[PDB]
Amino acid sequence: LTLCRCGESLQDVIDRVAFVIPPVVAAPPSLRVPRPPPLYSHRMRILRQGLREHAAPYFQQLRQTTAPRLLQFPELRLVQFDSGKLEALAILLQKLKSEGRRVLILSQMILMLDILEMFLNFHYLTYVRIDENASSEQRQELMRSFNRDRRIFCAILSTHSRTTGINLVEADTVVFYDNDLNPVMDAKAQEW
Amino acid sequence: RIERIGAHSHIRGLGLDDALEPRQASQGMVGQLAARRAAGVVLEMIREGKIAGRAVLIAGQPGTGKTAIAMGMAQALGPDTPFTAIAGSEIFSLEMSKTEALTQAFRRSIGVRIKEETEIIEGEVVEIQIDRPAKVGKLTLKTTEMETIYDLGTKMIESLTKDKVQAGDVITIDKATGKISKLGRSFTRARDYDAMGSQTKFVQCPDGELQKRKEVVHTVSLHEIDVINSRTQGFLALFSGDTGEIKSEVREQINAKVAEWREEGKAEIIPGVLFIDEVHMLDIESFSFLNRALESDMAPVLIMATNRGITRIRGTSYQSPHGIPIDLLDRLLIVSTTPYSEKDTKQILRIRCEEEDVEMSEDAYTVLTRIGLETSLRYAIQLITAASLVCRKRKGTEVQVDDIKRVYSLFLDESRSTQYMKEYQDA
Amino acid sequence: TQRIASHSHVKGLGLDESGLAKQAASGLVGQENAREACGVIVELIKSKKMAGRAVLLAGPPGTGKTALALAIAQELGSKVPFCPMVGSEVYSTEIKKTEVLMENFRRAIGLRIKETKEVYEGEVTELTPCETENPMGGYGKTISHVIIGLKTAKGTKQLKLDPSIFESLQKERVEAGDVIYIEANSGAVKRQGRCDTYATEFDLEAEEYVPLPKGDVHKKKEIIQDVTLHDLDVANARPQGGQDILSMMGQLMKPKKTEITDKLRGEINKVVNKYIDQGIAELVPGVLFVDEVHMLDIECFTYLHRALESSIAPIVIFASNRGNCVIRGTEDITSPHGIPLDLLDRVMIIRTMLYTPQEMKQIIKIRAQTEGINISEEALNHLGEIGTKTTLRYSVQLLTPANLLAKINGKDSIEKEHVEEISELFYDAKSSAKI
Amino acid sequence: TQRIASHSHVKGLGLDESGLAKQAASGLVGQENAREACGVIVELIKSKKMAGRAVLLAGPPGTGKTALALAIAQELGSKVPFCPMVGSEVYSTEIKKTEVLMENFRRAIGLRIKETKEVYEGEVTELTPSHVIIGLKTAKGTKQLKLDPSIFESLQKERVEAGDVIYIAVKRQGRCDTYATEFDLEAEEYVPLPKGDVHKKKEIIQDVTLHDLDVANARPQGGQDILSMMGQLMKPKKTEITDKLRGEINKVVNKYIDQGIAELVPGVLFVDEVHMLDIECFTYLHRALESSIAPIVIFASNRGNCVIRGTEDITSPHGIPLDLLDRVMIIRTMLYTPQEMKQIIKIRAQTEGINISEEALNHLGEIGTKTTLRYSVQLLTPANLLAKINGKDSIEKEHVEEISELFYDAKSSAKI
Amino acid sequence: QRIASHSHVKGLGLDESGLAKQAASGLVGQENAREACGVIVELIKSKKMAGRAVLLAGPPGTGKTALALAIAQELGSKVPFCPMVGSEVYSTEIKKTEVLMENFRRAIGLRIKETKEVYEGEVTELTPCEISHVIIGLKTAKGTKQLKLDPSIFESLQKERVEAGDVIYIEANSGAVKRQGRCDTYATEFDLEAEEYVPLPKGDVHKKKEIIQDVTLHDLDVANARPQGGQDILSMMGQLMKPKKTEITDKLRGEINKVVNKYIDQGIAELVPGVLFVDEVHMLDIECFTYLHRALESSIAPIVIFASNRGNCVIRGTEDITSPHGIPLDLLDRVMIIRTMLYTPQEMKQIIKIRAQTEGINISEEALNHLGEIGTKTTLRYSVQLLTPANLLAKINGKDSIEKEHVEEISELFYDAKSSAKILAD
Ligand SMILES: Nc1ncnc2c1ncn2[C@@H]1O[C@H](COP(=O)(O)OP(=O)(O)O)[C@@H](O)[C@H]1O
Ligand SMILES: Nc1ncnc2c1ncn2[C@@H]1O[C@H](COP(=O)(O)OP(=O)(O)O)[C@@H](O)[C@H]1O
Ligand SMILES: Nc1ncnc2c1ncn2[C@@H]1O[C@H](COP(=O)(O)OP(=O)(O)O)[C@@H](O)[C@H]1O
Ligand SMILES: Nc1ncnc2c1ncn2[C@@H]1O[C@H](COP(=O)(O)OP(=O)(O)O)[C@@H](O)[C@H]1O
Repeated sequence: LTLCRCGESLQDVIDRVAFVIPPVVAAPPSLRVPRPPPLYSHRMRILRQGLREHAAPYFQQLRQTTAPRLLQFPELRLVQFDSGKLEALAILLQKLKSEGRRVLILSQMILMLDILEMFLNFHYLTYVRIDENASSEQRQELMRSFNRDRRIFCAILSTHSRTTGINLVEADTVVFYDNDLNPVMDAKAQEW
Repeated sequence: RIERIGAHSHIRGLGLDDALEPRQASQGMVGQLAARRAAGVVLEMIREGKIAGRAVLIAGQPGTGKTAIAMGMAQALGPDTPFTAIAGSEIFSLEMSKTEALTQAFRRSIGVRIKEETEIIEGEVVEIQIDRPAKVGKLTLKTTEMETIYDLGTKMIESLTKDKVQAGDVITIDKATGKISKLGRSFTRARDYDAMGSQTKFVQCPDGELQKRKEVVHTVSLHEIDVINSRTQGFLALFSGDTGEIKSEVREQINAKVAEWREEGKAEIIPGVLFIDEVHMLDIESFSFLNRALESDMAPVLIMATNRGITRIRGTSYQSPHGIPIDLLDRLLIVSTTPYSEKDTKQILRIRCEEEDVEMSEDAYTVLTRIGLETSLRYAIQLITAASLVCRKRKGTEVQVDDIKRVYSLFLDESRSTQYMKEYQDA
Repeated sequence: TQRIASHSHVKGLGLDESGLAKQAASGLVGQENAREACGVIVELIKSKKMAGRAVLLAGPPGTGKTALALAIAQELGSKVPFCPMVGSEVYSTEIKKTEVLMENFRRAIGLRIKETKEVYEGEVTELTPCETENPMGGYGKTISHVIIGLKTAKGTKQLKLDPSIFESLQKERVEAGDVIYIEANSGAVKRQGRCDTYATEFDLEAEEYVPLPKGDVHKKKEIIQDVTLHDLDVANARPQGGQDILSMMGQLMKPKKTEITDKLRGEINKVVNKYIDQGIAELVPGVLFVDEVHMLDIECFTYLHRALESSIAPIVIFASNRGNCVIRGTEDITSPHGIPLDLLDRVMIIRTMLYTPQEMKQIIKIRAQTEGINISEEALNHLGEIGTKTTLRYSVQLLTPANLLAKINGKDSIEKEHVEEISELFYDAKSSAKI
Repeated sequence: TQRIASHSHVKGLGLDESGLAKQAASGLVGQENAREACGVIVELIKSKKMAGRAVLLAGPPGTGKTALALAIAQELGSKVPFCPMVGSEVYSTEIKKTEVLMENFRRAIGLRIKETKEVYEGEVTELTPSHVIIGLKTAKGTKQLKLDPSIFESLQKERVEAGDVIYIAVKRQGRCDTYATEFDLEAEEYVPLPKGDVHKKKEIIQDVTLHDLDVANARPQGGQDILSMMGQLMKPKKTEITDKLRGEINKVVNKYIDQGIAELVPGVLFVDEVHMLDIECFTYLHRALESSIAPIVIFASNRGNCVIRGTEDITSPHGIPLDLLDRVMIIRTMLYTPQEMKQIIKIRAQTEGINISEEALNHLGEIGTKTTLRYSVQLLTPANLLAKINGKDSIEKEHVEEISELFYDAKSSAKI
Repeated sequence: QRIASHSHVKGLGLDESGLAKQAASGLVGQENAREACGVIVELIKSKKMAGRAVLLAGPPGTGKTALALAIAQELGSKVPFCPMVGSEVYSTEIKKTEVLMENFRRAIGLRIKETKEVYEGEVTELTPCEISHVIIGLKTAKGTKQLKLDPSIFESLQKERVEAGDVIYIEANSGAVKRQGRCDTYATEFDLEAEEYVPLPKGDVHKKKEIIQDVTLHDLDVANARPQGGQDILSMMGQLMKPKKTEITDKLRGEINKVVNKYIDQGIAELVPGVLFVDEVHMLDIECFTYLHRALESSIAPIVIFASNRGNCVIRGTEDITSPHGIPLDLLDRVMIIRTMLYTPQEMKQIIKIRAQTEGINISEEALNHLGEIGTKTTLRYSVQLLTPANLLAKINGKDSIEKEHVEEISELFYDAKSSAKILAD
């Protein structure tokens, strides 16, 4: 029969085991290895025969080998929870998608662009990022791919490039995530 | 639905008022206003959970309702809060030390409600056209207010092939992992196949096409340590008691990550209760451990019951009240249960009869209350059952005096057993 | 092989329709009040309304406590389970005492689980009637239905099954002429094997040819399986299916009987209730006869008088033979019947008086009858007299040896001389005490 | 909020610049000589020069020896490990008792090691194979790594579009590449392309204890040979041998130290309830304390002259034999006075979040000096709940009176 | 040689007529116990009786263990002799009765007579034909030939990584192993391969010799207590409990006895019952004595020698029953008791001189007298222990032999049980 393995009402056991895995081994080393400068042929042959015998039943595969955990990466939730700006952005994007309007996210730091990328991936919102690294023609190609493609929801810009290549707008919704208050940057930014 | 009424089934909560004022008879309890008010206030403290490591000792003569008030508190606490009931002799395991069993029992009555944001797409599969090469596929989900077609990927197509999903099936696909979860069907299957007959489930939510922030609160106890001690944990979480895991890197690390989750809003701690019935059976080492284990922040509320006065502590020679060392006994506060009077006994017997669905005359109630005040209460309930059975056999409607008096001679009490025991059967 | 046991004459409490007691009570004689109490408690059990109730069969040795216990057990019938246990069995070196007690309690509880499955079988004649391509799309070649010509011993019946099953058909070697095991709802095909009609004597192969099915193609097989709650506990305890469990060294130690309360209670109880209220199973609480209860440690009684408090605990029939004795595991703590005074308050004591010499004679005679050996009046009187002198169980043991002595001496019936000679060849402990 | 504990009110010894024990500070109150001795002990610990020393905080019940040791731990800091232990913890059914105490001594010691880990991250562009020439692509550039066969992945780990992060000794399939536009609905979830360079070395200053390395080298779980997986397949256990305990471990730790790779961090081991240990534990502690590698141990005994467990024949002071009781310094804590009792009650009420009136505080102090201080401490919360139910924000004398009437102390229950 | 406590005991010291000499073969005095030992040793050599028991009872330091070692030496290594101690029975993974039965089985030995022959051959000549028939070449330092083998041997051979120019041993009945190199691997100048090479073997290509392997029934039991390896059942890892909990007697030990009897009737095996010397018998529990007085009654039990140092006392596990020699009257009876008497001062001095001669220490006349006096004062063992440091100090001081000064100084330096107890009253 099927059991819950815990106090929760109903949930997939796989999800149960995957949710709660805080601890990783403190300091697991490799196995010990005797080092006799001479290695007698008898013992080495016996060990090779044993290894061959143990490798023969490979049809099991040990079900992924159940290898230990040694990384414990941080949860993706923390990207949003770490900043209220990202929670407000999540609420705004959910509202806009319920309304069907695309969104144009404007940020100043490329690291903030990567943060926004991870955030949208946490929210599964398809996006197209246009930054300074991409050449003018590459920026125009990215903008063309964003345009006429209703499957792309968000567009992320750096606000530091010229951005004179953009031609058409999709939903007429912009979100100024960051404010610079710089002499020339903000002016031309808001202008275009 | 088929679960027989036990010895403590008559009680179904701790009768209390808005101001915590105890009542004469309510929720299956009778009399004992002091201990019942103590139970109510300790239950309020439990449901508060602001303080940790509090202990209460329920003392009194046998038959005073210690286990009764314990089960009443357990019931009044209700679900969503763990209540680990255990006997003093259960900590003695041949695969785990006493201290380890006590740690397991303490961490077992502590819960963490883990919040998880989910994004599930649901609807009616109008078209599941899949092009198998032996790669391409499209799913047409339909709702009561909108429709949408989704181009399926190779892995998604394979997953759909795993869990057979025919047209008209109500499914809830998780956009995070793509797990196929079928809930039912919206209509029959062509009315022509001479097989596969079932019932039709209601239509899906109108906005079920894409649920954005479906919040599911996964509740799990701090016994999750079993998930880490070994690569294969189900064996330990289900049957295997040989869980002598390493205390370091497991207890401390799990507690640290639980604190991190509480600080980051992922989960919230809900301390439960640990009820050790007949705690006097614990060895002095177990009491010494409870002395220190009761000081941790994750310590649940430790309710204990003792049916003795001055008695020797197990594992030593010297005696202490309630069989508990002076240290732990002084740490906790004791709730004494006063014996029940004749009226309370009669009312408890009547409540039990109502629970057993048995009826008896007034003279029967009187004589049975007399017998119970003389011998005991539990013996009075045994006589209730025996007389009800004798009446059923006699084809009567209610139990009269002639049935209780008959079963009184048919079944003997320990007081009369020891009287007839003068035949020196053995020693 | 009849293999007559020690005391098999007992067949039931033998109570009259009114519930009173009689002499010829289906093998067991005497013990009127005790047999009436046994009838009351067996009526209770049959009612299946109360749980966690215990009864104590206190009485001096030789009163036939185990006899009346087996009598009430037989009266209950093989329908409800009856798990006999002795206090010594609780002492286990691999599993704690309280968990053994809980496992025994679970065993005492029964559960009948029904299972009805509509399955179709018979020799297959596969054929796909060509149908126009999907009318919603373009043209081409499709299959809207797949007809399978299941032929059974009674006749033939073609089934126009769903076309999606065609994958299963091709998966297994389902060729025209073999027996397939179809499922109504699931639809999965499980080929049983070719028909024996094609099993030519010159073809060397086994497990591949099976006889034709007898009966209609559509068969609604109704099967009932009675398994105690402990069986389900054990089944859900250990794993099955891959996971490198085939190892010998690190896995052959199957005795992991250690069990936790979370799995025992909780999920198992909930699924049992779901099967009950849904109509898939019927709960059948049995009885747990625990003889030599005085042999249990105080750590066992302290858990018993807590498990009996549970609503799921079954009926327990304790049978203590000792008198006032120190509780095991305690420091000179004398209590009646070797049981703590706290547990005796939760058990109904059924007192059993000593058998009257006439009852001794009746028991000896009925045991001789069960054994199948005739005994003369004088021999029976001498047996009764010696059973009155010493323990009664000594006399019943003098029947078979006296019977063999008589048969070897050339006579059939057991004469007084035979029992007299056996009493000198074999004697009891009371006489052996003369060291 | 964080739920209150029994000793969450103590924040430290609260001593002056010269060690003078103030009447009340840092949550503690009274026990000036004891807190000065504890200041000297924490100075010893910070010295990191002596090894194997121990102290016994023997005193009457309720004096706060446990709270005192916890305040000591807090004052020392989180860096230096502080391992709490109960006397009953030594009794185990799978590991030898003296060996339990040994592993406790070991875990009590800390070790801060520095290591540089090379991490390989990026979307897998090529997965052609023993040695596998994998191709990782990132925002910076692409590199074809000549990775070893031991890292060859068994699970899906798609040859293309799979985001993988590897470090030298296991691989983690972070997520699928950002191809969310290729399909409208796919089971796989996506993450952005890693912006960091493929090959990067980061120095992590990880803090671990010596017992971690001990138990890890005891039953390692690394490597890839099938024999390893079969060994660690089931039934982990304990009882590391002494040859592996000492010897290789100490040598490698000293190597890391003298080479600047690691830094030793001596810790503390608080063996509470030492009064109920067997004579074998004491006999092993004799040689444990007499070791140049044993850490500082703080004992907290409560019994007086009683029979030592395991012998049930001979009695000794504090339930500890004289030969051992002399090896450990004695800290004599005195009982609190009614004034100090009321002061600590007020401190706990302030920490516990309970407002108590003057008359209520006086009644609590009286009940404390009469029955027990901890009894009144326990009665604190019930009185607050009673006040809440009655609608009173602050506790009054009547509330504590009713509470005491409901709950009977141990002494009163014994009188009955 | 690392002289031990019982090295000078190289025999029992009986003459041709059977009488015990006053001092011979390292033993001194104790004529009655030596005669009993020389009688029981002949009893053992008879190989006809079974389960007969002996008890070397006597005060401490009387040489009961010395007499046991003398019996063992006189018997010779051809028969098993299991030195056993009572404390050894208290095993944690095997029950005491089972450990005792395993020791009893070890005390029985059998010699397996077998004539094995080899078919060493060259691998370079490997030329199979049909996988159904294979031929291998023979090239040794004394001859060259060729053999014809069953394809099963070819399979077992190719299983090994054979290479041209290797020396392979092929047994006529079963088995095969590889020896790499025959003065050709180092010739090509290719580096090592984690293994050592060997030149071509001398002698004829086909060799035959008589084999006699001394194996005991316990070895057979241990070998049959496992699957023997081979297929996937060969799974073997660390912590394997080779000394398994127990092994049934009727279906496992009985089969071993049956096969041994069969091979003995066939003349292939020869039984040689040994001796089981259980020292410190008083340490065994009463539940051990009760099974011991019954197991030694079986038709297969070997001769068991006992030695109880302490006299009458409470039996182990009883705490109330007291019997002489710490052995219950049940087991005490049926066991031939050999009383050992105390040594006289002259016998003590003679034993000291023999110990000095054996260990190489040289003592003077007055030194020997003083050492014997110190011995008879407290015990002979104290003098035996002081003998070594006496010569050690003598060497340190530049003296070759021991003198009165050195013995007196070393006696004052150290202390004995009597002296220690005398000063322990402080
Ligand atoms: N207040 C009460 N109301 C109803 N039944 C009670 C009460 N107190 C005791 N009993 C009955 O007395 C018997 C034993 O008393 P219990 O409730 O276990 O208290 P204790 O633990 O002191 O024995 C039980 O069968 C229980 O039903
Ligand atoms: N009333 C009876 N009628 C016939 N035989 C009886 C009766 N009572 C006891 N016996 C006999 O007594 C023997 C054992 O009785 P048992 O149930 O073991 O009592 P106890 O367990 O107290 O010794 C049985 O073999 C049975 O034949
Ligand atoms: N010096 C102190 N200052 C403040 N509170 C104290 C002090 N000493 C003890 N306490 C209090 O007394 C209670 C019990 O002290 P504890 O450490 O358990 O004493 P012991 O160590 O003797 O058991 C603690 O909850 C703590 O609040
Ligand atoms: N007959 C003897 N001749 C010479 N040396 C002896 C003789 N008997 C005993 N010894 C010596 O005395 C010592 C006594 O040792 P041991 O036999 O163990 O004494 P016990 O009689 O207590 O077993 C032995 O080391 C042995 O060398």
